Amino acid sequence: SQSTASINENVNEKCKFTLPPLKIHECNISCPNP
Amino acid sequence: SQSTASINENVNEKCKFTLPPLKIHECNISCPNPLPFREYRPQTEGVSNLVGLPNNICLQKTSNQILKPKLISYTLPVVGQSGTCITDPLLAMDEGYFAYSHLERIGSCSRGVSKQRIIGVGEVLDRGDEVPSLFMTNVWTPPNPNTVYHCSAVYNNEFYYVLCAVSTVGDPILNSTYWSGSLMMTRLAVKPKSNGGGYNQHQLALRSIEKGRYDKVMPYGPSGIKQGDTLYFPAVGFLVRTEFKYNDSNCPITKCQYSKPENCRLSMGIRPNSHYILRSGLLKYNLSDGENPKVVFIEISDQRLSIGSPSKIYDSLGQPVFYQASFSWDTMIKFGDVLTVNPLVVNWRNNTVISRPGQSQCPRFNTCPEICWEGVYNDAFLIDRINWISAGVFLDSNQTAENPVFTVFKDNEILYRAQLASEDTNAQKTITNCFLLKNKIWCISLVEIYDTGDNVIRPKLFAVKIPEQCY
Amino acid sequence: ISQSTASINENVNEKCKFTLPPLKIHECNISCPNPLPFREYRPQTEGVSNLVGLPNNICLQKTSNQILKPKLISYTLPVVGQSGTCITDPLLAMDEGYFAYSHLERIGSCSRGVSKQRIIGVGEVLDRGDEVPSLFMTNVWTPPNPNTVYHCSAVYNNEFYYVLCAVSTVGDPILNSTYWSGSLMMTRLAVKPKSNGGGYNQHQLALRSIEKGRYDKVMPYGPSGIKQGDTLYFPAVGFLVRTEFKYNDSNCPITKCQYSKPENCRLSMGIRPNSHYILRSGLLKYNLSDGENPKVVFIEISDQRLSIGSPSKIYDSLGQPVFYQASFSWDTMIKFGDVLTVNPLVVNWRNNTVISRPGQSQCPRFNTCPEICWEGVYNDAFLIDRINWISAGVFLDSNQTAENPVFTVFKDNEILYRAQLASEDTNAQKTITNCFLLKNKIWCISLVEIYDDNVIRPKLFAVKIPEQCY
Amino acid sequence: SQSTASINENVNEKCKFTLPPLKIHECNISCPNP
Amino acid sequence: IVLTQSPASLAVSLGQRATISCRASESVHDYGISFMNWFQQKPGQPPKLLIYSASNQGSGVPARFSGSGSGTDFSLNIHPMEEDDIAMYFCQQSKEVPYTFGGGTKLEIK
Amino acid sequence: DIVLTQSPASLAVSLGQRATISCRASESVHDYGISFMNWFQQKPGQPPKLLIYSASNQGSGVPARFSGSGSGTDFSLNIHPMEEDDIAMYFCQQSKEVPYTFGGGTKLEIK
Amino acid sequence: EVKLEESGGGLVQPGGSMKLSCVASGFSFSYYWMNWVRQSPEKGLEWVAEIRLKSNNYGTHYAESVKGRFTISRDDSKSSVYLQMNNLRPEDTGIYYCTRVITTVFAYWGQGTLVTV
Amino acid sequence: EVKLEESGGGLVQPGGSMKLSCVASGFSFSYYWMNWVRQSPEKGLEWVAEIRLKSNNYGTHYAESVKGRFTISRDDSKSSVYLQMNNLRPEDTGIYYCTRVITTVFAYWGQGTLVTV
Ligand SMILES: *[C@@H]1O[C@H](CO[C@@H]2O[C@@H](C)[C@@H](O)[C@@H](O)[C@@H]2O)[C@@H](O[C@@H]2O[C@H](CO)[C@@H](O)[C@H](O)[C@H]2NC(C)=O)[C@H](O)[C@H]1NC(C)=O
Ligand SMILES: *[C@@H]1O[C@H](CO[C@@H]2O[C@@H](C)[C@@H](O)[C@@H](O)[C@@H]2O)[C@@H](O[C@@H]2O[C@H](CO)[C@@H](O)[C@H](O)[C@H]2NC(C)=O)[C@H](O)[C@H]1NC(C)=O
Ligand SMILES: *[C@@H]1O[C@H](CO)[C@@H](O[C@@H]2O[C@H](CO)[C@@H](O)[C@H](O)[C@H]2NC(C)=O)[C@H](O)[C@H]1NC(C)=O
Ligand SMILES: *[C@@H]1O[C@H](CO)[C@@H](O[C@@H]2O[C@H](CO)[C@@H](O)[C@H](O)[C@H]2NC(C)=O)[C@H](O)[C@H]1NC(C)=O
Ligand SMILES: *[C@@H]1O[C@H](CO)[C@@H](O[C@@H]2O[C@H](CO)[C@@H](O)[C@H](O)[C@H]2NC(C)=O)[C@H](O)[C@H]1NC(C)=O
Ligand SMILES: *[C@@H]1O[C@H](CO)[C@@H](O[C@@H]2O[C@H](CO)[C@@H](O)[C@H](O)[C@H]2NC(C)=O)[C@H](O)[C@H]1NC(C)=O
Ligand SMILES: *[C@@H]1O[C@H](CO)[C@@H](O[C@@H]2O[C@H](CO)[C@@H](O)[C@H](O)[C@H]2NC(C)=O)[C@H](O)[C@H]1NC(C)=O
Ligand SMILES: *[C@@H]1O[C@H](CO)[C@@H](O[C@@H]2O[C@H](CO)[C@@H](O)[C@H](O)[C@H]2NC(C)=O)[C@H](O)[C@H]1NC(C)=O
Ligand SMILES: *[C@@H]1O[C@H](CO)[C@@H](O[C@@H]2O[C@H](CO)[C@@H](O)[C@H](O)[C@H]2NC(C)=O)[C@H](O)[C@H]1NC(C)=O
Ligand SMILES: *[C@@H]1O[C@H](CO)[C@@H](O[C@@H]2O[C@H](CO)[C@@H](O)[C@H](O)[C@H]2NC(C)=O)[C@H](O)[C@H]1NC(C)=O
Ligand SMILES: *[C@@H]1O[C@H](CO)[C@@H](O[C@@H]2O[C@H](CO)[C@@H](O)[C@H](O)[C@H]2NC(C)=O)[C@H](O)[C@H]1NC(C)=O
Ligand SMILES: *[C@@H]1O[C@H](CO)[C@@H](O[C@@H]2O[C@H](CO)[C@@H](O)[C@H](O)[C@H]2NC(C)=O)[C@H](O)[C@H]1NC(C)=O
Ligand SMILES: *[C@@H]1O[C@H](CO)[C@@H](O[C@@H]2O[C@H](CO)[C@@H](O)[C@H](O)[C@H]2NC(C)=O)[C@H](O)[C@H]1NC(C)=O
Ligand SMILES: *[C@@H]1O[C@H](CO)[C@@H](O)[C@H](O)[C@H]1NC(C)=O
Repeated sequence: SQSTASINENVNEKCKFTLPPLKIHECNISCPNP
Repeated sequence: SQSTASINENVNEKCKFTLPPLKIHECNISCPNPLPFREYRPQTEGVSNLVGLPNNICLQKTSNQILKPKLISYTLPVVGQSGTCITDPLLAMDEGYFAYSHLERIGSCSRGVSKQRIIGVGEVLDRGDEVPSLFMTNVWTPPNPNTVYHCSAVYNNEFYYVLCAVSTVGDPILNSTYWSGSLMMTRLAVKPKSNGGGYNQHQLALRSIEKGRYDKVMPYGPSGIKQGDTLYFPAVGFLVRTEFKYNDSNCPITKCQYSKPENCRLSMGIRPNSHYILRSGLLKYNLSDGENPKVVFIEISDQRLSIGSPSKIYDSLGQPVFYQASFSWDTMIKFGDVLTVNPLVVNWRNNTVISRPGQSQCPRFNTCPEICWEGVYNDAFLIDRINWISAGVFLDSNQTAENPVFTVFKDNEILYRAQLASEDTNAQKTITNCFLLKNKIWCISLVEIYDTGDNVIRPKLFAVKIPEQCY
Repeated sequence: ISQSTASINENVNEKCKFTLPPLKIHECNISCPNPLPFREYRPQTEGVSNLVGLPNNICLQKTSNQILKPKLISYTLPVVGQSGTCITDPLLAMDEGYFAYSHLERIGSCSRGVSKQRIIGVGEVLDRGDEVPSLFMTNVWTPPNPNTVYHCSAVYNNEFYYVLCAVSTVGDPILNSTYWSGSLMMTRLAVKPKSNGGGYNQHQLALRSIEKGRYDKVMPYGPSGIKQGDTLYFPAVGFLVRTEFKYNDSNCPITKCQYSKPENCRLSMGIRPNSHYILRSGLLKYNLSDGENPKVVFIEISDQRLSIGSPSKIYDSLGQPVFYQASFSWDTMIKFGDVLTVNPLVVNWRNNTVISRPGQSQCPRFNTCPEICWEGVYNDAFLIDRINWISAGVFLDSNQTAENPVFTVFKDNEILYRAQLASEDTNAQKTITNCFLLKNKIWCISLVEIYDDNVIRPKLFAVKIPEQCY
Repeated sequence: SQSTASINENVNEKCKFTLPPLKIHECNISCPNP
Repeated sequence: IVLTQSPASLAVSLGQRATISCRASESVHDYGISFMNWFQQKPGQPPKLLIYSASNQGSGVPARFSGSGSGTDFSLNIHPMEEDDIAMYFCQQSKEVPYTFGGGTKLEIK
Repeated sequence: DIVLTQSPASLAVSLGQRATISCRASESVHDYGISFMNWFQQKPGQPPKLLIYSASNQGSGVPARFSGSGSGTDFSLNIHPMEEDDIAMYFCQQSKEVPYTFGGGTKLEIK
Repeated sequence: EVKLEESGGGLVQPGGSMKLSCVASGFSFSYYWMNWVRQSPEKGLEWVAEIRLKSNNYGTHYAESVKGRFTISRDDSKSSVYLQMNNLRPEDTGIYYCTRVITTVFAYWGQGTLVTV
Repeated sequence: EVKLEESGGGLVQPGGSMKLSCVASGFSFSYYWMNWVRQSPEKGLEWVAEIRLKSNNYGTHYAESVKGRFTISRDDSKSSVYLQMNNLRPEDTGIYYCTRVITTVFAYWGQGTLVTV
């Protein structure tokens, strides 16, 4: 049963999106982590 | 089987994504040093304050094209990028030095995305042909351009102190009920050294603020004055409307058909039913208080009381002169000699010829109480203290903000003027600072011209020589 | 089951691996309240750029209308000095929105004065807010000894401005060429300096290997050069031993001149009839990718209208290098034209019969007959249109003396229009012209030595070239 | 096997990477997919 | 970009003015420049550049010829007409590739 | 000390005519590009009123009728046309140096 | 509205002393230089004494003819200027005016107080 | 004197091929863009192809009617431009001109070579 539970966990812990670093012309945007 | 359903649901809820709205009032922005080196110049002469001399000027009325405005280089002469806009400028001058700042935005001008804020100082020098120009020597930038608002500057003892409001809720004027009330001060050297973090660009925390009965106070105006070791910045206090003690019987609703006695009170807020009411005044910062000096708010007296607005206090021809922008129903230029600095009492000039443009609600030359919040900051610098002649750039239209004109005037007369742009050119804020170059009076006027047609929208810097002969 | 489990685990992390580079907001679509016109983002065209690729509109007709209206921007360079000084040997180079400028400041009357400072610096050419292209100098280098740096020439390449100078402890290396060591030095200045850049901002490059071919010594000699990829070409002059010079006097243009000899056009190649060294123009090629401490290679100019090596300029205009050579010889018609080949250097000199320059007693303006002289000034020209071969520049509209600088636009056989920069009786000498686009319009900046203080001081005139003669 | 297929199909269908529009305060920034 | 010229054929008395118009389906303007060229072709000869960039005179082209226009509205103006102006005149768009020519206007003398 | 001489000692000008009063300084009052020469109009029973300052600046509450000019050591007050209310002692003042000095005054009357 | 009002005049015998006082209103007294000028038909107008600002360390200047006998002082909190005249001489007879100086110019004058010795 | 001289013309039946060659002289060939333009009674002047510089990686552009059939190339050392025309159709009949482009303008034209299909 743990193998199945692992799949569920693997998706949410491994596959996730956060916004990228951003730039405006030659100038860097650096934000706090969520 | 149920465990399969669980996995599919978890994938659809967590794998699929969108992102939160970005909040840059918390996020830092770091741009390349805007001025890694000072512009090379061979030790030329500077300018002095317009104090102590009975300079010759044309003080007669004339229709001649007597004024011949020059357009000079931008304070920070770098190439703007297509798509950017420079807004909310500051320009201050004292003893040959200037302080300057601007906010650089992407997209729209008034409501775009800020990428950086420039705050810096420099020298006002003869550029080489007996025309003054602004040479930047020291530029500081905050790490977060979306938290610095409404800066004002005062020069003192080779440092130029810049007092700014700090806000994580946006413009403190509009979101005043959620503003933290925090202020910060930056001390920039006007003669930088090769090193020394505490000398060239020192930041001060303002831990103690004496607001009196005001809930919040903030800098609100391009520049201030010094008196010895004490700095006085233009400022506005936020008083709870219900704590405002005002007699409606003192509202000048005479010679009016459409007025109400309440208009003078309601018009002092941004909105007729706003929480806070805005009062003009000064923020006093005494450099000899100790290791951690306090900021003290000085309210302006109620003679011709109106809404707190961008203001300026400057030293001209021996005495401080206070200017308050006409952002309410009284559209006549409101400025005059400061009789007392603390409390602040101003002998407002009874000027009937200079007035700001507005909406149809409070149009140029309106002197009747009405409820509105609108106007532009178009100051006037005193150039003759005997005839009380002042000069500055005013917009010349009734219900629009356009046609910037450099005008030299008396309380009840306009002596002469020149256009700085075409008749239909849009313009907003103007800042006029006059000084002596080789003992002649020059005025540098920063004008926010919005010539949509092309390039990059920037303020333009005009250098206008005040003529001696009316010919 | 466990194999299927593993398959799913791999499937999801392999399929949704989505890391990505930072977003470029400046190369994106931003929509705000009260927006500005979007137009099109096309960087590096928004400021000052070279005259390349566009059929710009300029007036191509002759007129007496005052359509050229020069703006004085002399305040942009450190040429203010003081009443006690004189400025000599000016240099001004421009390329892709950047410039290099140099001058030597001497105390007292400069001809016999004492050097105080040799200044070499770089910066940007831009609209600084006055709607006139101005020079913004930020990076300045000064040598430990101002009396050794001579005849500098600048070439822009990859955000650096390379300045090749002669080093001499015997004074002007042309006048004392028999005692000159032949040593050159290379200075590399960043056009956009960094704080605490160190060698990034100012670097000295040793030149320990010079390929002179048959020449004894070679020297940089001209305001500016060109770049072709990784290789810089500086204007230069080679010093050949006179007795080695191969020239047939029978090819001397003595035809229709009864006051000359077949020998004059050969003798005039030196700075006097018996000069040990004979001077010939060419280029110094410096290849930035040819290993470390790369060699300098001298390329001599071909023998077409051959004249004494003189300050020359090679510049990129409208897609092709154009070579200009000052006339210090008897052939006083303006000598410039397309470069057919860079190495060897072959120039298709234009048959220009309207532009010339003042001389003195021997080789006066419009002289085309061989004589013995070494006289004249550098009066440049810059190409602004290839279809009609329209060039612009400042020439001295005089005969016997160097005076009356006039900015003019011309064709090989016609002068189309002009503007006087200084009065007729105002003395002037060296003039350098660099044209470029600003806001898609053609502007030319002319650096002109004009006499004031009783000294010569450079002045800069920013001239817009008009679309129509109105 | 039906369940295994179901999960892989759901992942292949829903776990796509596109770049959503970026909102800053009140400005809409729409960039092309990386 | 489609170019239409008119009149397709002109008959012009000597000493008189003639105008050849050119209609662009799309603006040929960019970089402050209208990319409109004109060519003159005589029997037995290749096309000769007559005008370029709408108004630039052209190499070796006499004042007898002039051009004007912007955007999508262009014209070639010949005055006074001479016998040596019997030629086919072409309108060319050079803003972008593919480059295009108009149908060609034939101008004769009456 | 800089001393001033005014002349003529007295004037008689018909109404509608020009009245001119001159000053000469023993030393230039020019400095900073400014000529520090002032004029005052004193009517009987009243304090002096600033009439002209810095050689040519008209002053406050002064009509177009009054103008002045000069530089260095040579200055003048030009009243034109003269009116019946211009009957006064006109004093010429030097303000470049300490002590400050005045001329003896020129009394202007009418005929 | 700038008002300068002198007081303390009158008749004082030679060898005696007098103190004049000018009360100023309608302006920022502390920022302006104040001067005394005296008038006598025999001499016309002549400058007597000047008192500078606190920021100038209250520097004073006197006409040579009164130097050492007169003292000029200020009391900014009362908006006033004082002239202390000791060892008075008949030569000091005249009308003493209080003036305000704006950019070196004696723009404002009081009505004046008569001093007779 | 600038000259462009076309050759390689002649009569080729439909489905065949021809190679045109432009010899360039009098100018610095390696710095200029070269183009081919064809002329016919039916179409007047029709642009065929463009070849950019080495610095542009010899980029090419073709009219859609010839794109995929024609190839344009250069040899800078030989100062020449070639046009390889494959799969010729009756539509291609006309005069092919070699031109030199100066800042986007077809300033110089050769005499042209006749291609009959
Ligand atoms: C711009 O407005 C002025 C002022 O108009 C008056 O004051 C306004 C606040 C509002 O109350 C108006 O209705 C008033 O008329 C105009 O100048 C006035 O013109 C009238 C004649 O129409 C004249 O009687 C007034 O005395 C003038 N007042 C002044 C100060 O000049 C002016 O004409 C308007 N200009 C434009 C373009 O609208
Ligand atoms: C400047 O010189 C030109 C040219 O003079 C001729 O060529 C010289 C090289 C030299 O050989 C002179 O002695 C020659 O006279 C003068 O222009 C000429 O003027 C004459 C009329 O006297 C005319 O016949 C020529 O065709 C003109 N040639 C040209 C090229 O214009 C010019 O007048 C002189 N200017 C001054 C101020 O002296
Ligand atoms: C934005 O810049 C400021 C200034 O550098 C950062 O403030 C520092 O934060 C660290 C956190 O570990 C503290 O130790 C420092 O003392 C802070 N500096 C000062 C002057 O107070 C801030 O964290 C940055 N914000 C982001 C998102 O990077
Ligand atoms: C924005 O971030 C980039 C890196 O992603 C910075 O560029 C680097 O700067 C260091 C020196 O501090 C160099 O050693 C690296 O080689 C640079 N990398 C690249 C790709 O250029 C850049 O300087 C930052 N911008 C600002 C304003 O700080
Ligand atoms: C003043 O600032 C506060 C704090 O940021 C704003 O309150 C937020 O408003 C947004 C809606 O625009 C909500 O989604 C947030 O949850 C609110 N945050 C908090 C802490 O209340 C407020 O709207 C701003 N007011 C004005 C007029 O700008
Ligand atoms: C508001 O001002 C009015 C006018 O000054 C005040 O009314 C006067 O009050 C005094 C007594 O103090 C009476 O003698 C006057 O006759 C009144 N005048 C009028 C026109 O009524 C009024 O009391 C003030 N109100 C407040 C709250 O201050
Ligand atoms: C600024 O602060 C200084 C220091 O506290 C003030 O100077 C003191 O003033 C008190 C009251 O008159 C004196 O008793 C002290 O002896 C003064 N100290 C010194 C060192 O002078 C100064 O007055 C304050 N200035 C302002 C405008 O508030
Ligand atoms: C403008 O006019 C007002 C009157 O409407 C003047 O007000 C005076 O101000 C002084 C203080 O400076 C008071 O002592 C007076 O009592 C006020 N007078 C009145 C009638 O209220 C004002 O001074 C004038 N402005 C100028 C520069 O003179
Ligand atoms: C930025 O995008 C938002 C949507 O995410 C726009 O807001 C919508 O505007 C339409 C206008 O027809 C309304 O019907 C929607 O109800 C609005 N949506 C929301 C959530 O309010 C917004 O106007 C865009 N702003 C800019 C400057 O482009
Ligand atoms: C050319 O260079 C030579 C060598 O330096 C110069 O000749 C020297 O002049 C100094 C005086 O300044 C003498 O003391 C040396 O003995 C001389 N050496 C030789 C070899 O002659 C010469 O003067 C220079 N000529 C010019 C025009 O500068
Ligand atoms: C500058 O020097 C480089 C390096 O030698 C030259 O490039 C090489 O040239 C040789 C021929 O001598 C070729 O065999 C190499 O394959 C070339 N290198 C590369 C990467 O292609 C370069 O041509 C020289 N520049 C100039 C203008 O001559
Ligand atoms: C100026 O005229 C001369 C003729 O006097 C032209 O000379 C030709 O130059 C080319 C290029 O070097 C040679 O290949 C020819 O052989 C030369 N012809 C003759 C007759 O000598 C020169 O080209 C003309 N200048 C220009 C720009 O066209
Ligand atoms: C930015 O705006 C431009 C329009 O100004 C967009 O251009 C469109 O591009 C698509 C292809 O993806 C074409 O089918 C449309 O016809 C184009 N629009 C117009 C008016 O021509 C561009 O795609 C936008 N870019 C982003 C990232 O949103
Ligand atoms: C010089 O040129 C002439 C004329 O062509 C020729 O006869 C003679 O042999 C040549 N001499 C030399 C050394 O080349």
